[PDB]
Amino acid sequence: ATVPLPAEGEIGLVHIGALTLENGTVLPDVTIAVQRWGELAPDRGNVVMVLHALTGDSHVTGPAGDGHPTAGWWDGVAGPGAPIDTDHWCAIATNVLGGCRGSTGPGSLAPDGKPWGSRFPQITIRDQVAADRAALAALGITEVAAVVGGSMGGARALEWLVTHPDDVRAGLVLAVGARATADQIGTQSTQVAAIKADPDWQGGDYHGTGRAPTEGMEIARRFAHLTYRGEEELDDRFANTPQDDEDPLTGGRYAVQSYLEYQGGKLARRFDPGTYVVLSDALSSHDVGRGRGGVEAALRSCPVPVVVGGITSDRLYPIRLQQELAELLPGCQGLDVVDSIYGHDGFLVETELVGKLIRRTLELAQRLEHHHHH
Amino acid sequence: ATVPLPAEGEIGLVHIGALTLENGTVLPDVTIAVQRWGELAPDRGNVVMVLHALTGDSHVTGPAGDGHPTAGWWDGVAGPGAPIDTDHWCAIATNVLGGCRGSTGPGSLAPDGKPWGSRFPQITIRDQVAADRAALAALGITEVAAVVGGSMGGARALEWLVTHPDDVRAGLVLAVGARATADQIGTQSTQVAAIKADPDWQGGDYHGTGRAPTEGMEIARRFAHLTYRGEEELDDRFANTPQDDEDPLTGGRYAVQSYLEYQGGKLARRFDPGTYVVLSDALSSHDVGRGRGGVEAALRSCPVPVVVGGITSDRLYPIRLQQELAELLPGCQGLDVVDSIYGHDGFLVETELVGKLIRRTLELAQ
Repeated sequence: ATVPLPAEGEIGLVHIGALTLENGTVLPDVTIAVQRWGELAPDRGNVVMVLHALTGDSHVTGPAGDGHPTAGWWDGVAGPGAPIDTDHWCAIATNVLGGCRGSTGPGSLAPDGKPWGSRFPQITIRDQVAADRAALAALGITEVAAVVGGSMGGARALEWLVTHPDDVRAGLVLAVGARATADQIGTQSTQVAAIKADPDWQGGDYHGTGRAPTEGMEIARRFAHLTYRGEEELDDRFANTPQDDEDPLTGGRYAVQSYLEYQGGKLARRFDPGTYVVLSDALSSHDVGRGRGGVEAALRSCPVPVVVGGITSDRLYPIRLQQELAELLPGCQGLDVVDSIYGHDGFLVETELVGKLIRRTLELAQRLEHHHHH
Repeated sequence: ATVPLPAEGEIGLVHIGALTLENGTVLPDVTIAVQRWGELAPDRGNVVMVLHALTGDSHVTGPAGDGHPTAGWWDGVAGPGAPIDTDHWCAIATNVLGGCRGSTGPGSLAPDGKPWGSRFPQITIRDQVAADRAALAALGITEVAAVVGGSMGGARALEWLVTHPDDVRAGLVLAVGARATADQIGTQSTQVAAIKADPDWQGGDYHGTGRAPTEGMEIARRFAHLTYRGEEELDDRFANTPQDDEDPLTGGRYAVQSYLEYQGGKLARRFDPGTYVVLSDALSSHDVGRGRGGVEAALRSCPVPVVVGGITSDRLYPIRLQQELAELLPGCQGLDVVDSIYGHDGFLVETELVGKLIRRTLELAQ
């Protein structure tokens, strides 16, 4: 029968069984990790699906501890009277398919008892939607009030809206495009190449060997982190200043260099290289128009009310992409600009501005749910 | 007598002896590779110094031939009636100090008979200007009519102008800033880290071992190439299209990915990883304000007539940097805006527009 939600804030492991993927590969025995905040309404009409980005997980909000290395990636967003007001909403977040924080990914054990590793299938954003839909269906949830996400989570949100418009009332699509761009695929494929160059990659079958391509993932993450920054803010913050008392003229580090090294290290302590590869390839696959007559036709026939957010200084998902989403989606009233110096990472750091987009999306979803009968 | 200029199109190797570098290290027995086009005037007053960028060399112009597997990196810029009209001007280009195409760099032999490798000193843009000036002096040339360069070549030109305003009549500073930015240092230092991560780096001492960190340099060059592109143009050219008949949904390549792999490979066939490291660190060192009371003081101090060019779509040296240079250099009449979709690589691709800015610069030199 249907499986119960985990206790508030705790990890629930939802076993959804075999999943047929977009490329025709069957992935057996999938598990999706779930966290939720807020009660499920008796009519199951109050679900807000919170969709994490590349290195995110199900830990949207709350402090570090009890298996979580840091505070939630959107800490503060869900709570009483918060942008996701848990007095009304049931905020659910999964660990994405391919992930390394409780869901089936390359580190997970294949039927042969060895990690998937190099055997892990190519997945798409659509596969990530399909796995989350199945996890919800196993929890007895067939309709969602809203999908919300930034970055890779915006790609997930947008595919969810386009693929299942009859089963979502509204969405927030923040800091993403309709499809991966040449520059996104370029950086993503080159980050992947930096991981695969690392001799400890062992063809993707390093899991359980005691060696891992952390060094190559640290290089990938340093390049990705630059794509996430606002150029002007980064120069205002570090300029060409040396790190502490080091002397770059005789081989010491610059402050921005030391910072990037620290970012690489932080990721290597919490995140799996193989997951980085799989999710980076799923981002390169992003294309809402595939099999749907292209991006313009796919977005123009999607009727879902949508808040489209774009960040002025974003270098990875530049604001022209969100202007295109806002023009093509008929349920978008106009682009909501996030006026920020913090680049793409504004989707995480501009808590007040992002929280206002979320609250607008959910006020809209509540009005539509009052008129939606199921 | 002076060291003779090489015959038009041939490489001359100019031995300048020891160089005291900015960090105090003395680099012994330096050789600078030189090429020139056009006659040196009887008064030695008609030299136009052409300053190459990160992966350039002395081969400014001319076809692929013996000793040059590809066309000049600024092919057509110098020649009869060309933007550097060699009927009137003597175009000279070095291989930069730290380079791998004839000049002393990491691959060159140290006094101890082994490649410099990990013993190669950290050099600055100012050290590159000092090496070029010493090579010109050995050839009997103590002043130049103009310095021209884009990118790292722009940093070399700017330091030349600010350091030696009495010894240059005009300059072109194209697609660079007054100092390295946090983003430039971030990508430069991470590109270097990709090379050093490669187990064939061998601490910098791979030269002559039969192994080289080409894989790490190919990674570094793929990321650098993206910094050189205009985002919109790159998406217009490749979008998310697959490479030929490959299927990215089952592990195939995208067209942009295949193109980047190709760019990496091309550099691996012609360029030394150790040179990449040394010159990337020289770029991170770039700061015309150092020891001069900061960038604004240093630029305001320089009275030389200067054409400052910036590319509207440049993602690596964004145009705010060239607006700063244009505002502060008193010899600059305004920012020359190169309205181009081709990003930073515009400094190489926009030959007609770059040629126009070179003609303006040589008008100021007269």
